[PDB]
Amino acid sequence: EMEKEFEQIDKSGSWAAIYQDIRHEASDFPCRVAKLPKNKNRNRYRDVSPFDHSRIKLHQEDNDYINASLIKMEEAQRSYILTQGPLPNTCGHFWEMVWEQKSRGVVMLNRVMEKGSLKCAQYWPQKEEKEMIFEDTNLKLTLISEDIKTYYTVRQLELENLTTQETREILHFHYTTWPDFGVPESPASFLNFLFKVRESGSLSPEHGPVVVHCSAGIGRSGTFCLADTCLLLMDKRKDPSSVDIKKVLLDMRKFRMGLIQTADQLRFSYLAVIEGAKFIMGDSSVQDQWKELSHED
Ligand SMILES: O=C(O)C(=O)Nc1sc2c(c1C(=O)O)CCNC2
Repeated sequence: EMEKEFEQIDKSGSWAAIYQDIRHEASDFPCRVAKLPKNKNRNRYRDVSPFDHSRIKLHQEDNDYINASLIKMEEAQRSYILTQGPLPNTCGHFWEMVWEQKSRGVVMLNRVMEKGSLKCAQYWPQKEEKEMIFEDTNLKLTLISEDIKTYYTVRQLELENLTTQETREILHFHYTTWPDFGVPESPASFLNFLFKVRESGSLSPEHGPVVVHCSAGIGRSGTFCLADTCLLLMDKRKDPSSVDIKKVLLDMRKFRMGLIQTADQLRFSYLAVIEGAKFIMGDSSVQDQWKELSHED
């Protein structure tokens, strides 16, 4: 059981060793496209790059590079795209990828400003009447509506391909109280937000992969995706003891580096999956309890 393991870990105080053990074993694949000179201004952090094998390519002939990867979880049957916070020159490339990849949802786990720095571009419109036009990739993006809770906001955005005039509805789920290099305030408020995303349909396999990002696309995003996948794996089998969280994380780290950036975020994932297991295993009433606990209103 993950729960007995949690207890050993905690008792022996060795979250840091455990986490280091994962970092040591994580895969190392080339990121030669990321490191081409021409892409330097497409990467927010010099030490966070997409592997070549899993990177998302833009369907453009000029330069197909974006800092983004496809995390394809075979067994679980779920994929995600993990990407950094768009830069002021790659917001057009971001929405290009959303369009071409056919995603329905975008999960934003950071604020634009954190720890006194600009962690991400303001890449979506904040009022209905001031849409965004991304001229390099020839897309218009409009705020259609927004559901502001205390700790997250859900926006419906309309993405127009200005060439064909085709239009798509994207949902944006903005978690605003999860600190960089930090954890959510409680398992309940994170699980409540995760289940908002699920219930919206955006993780349905009839859509392209959901796009998940934080500032670097690895720490907060890794934590979110690990919890989601572990819960889905246990759902498929109705067998919580078959799920091995660290092994799930190593498999995700085959497709992007650095997933989960600190030992406490690893700790947090166990908490989130252990609590989430209650819902998976047939008490849906816990979902209402999460909602109340997270004071969403
Ligand atoms: O946004 C996150 O959750 C995350 O992984 N952020 C990261 S991972 C990372 C950095 C940051 C950052 O935001 O400064 C700075 C460069 N080193 C690795």
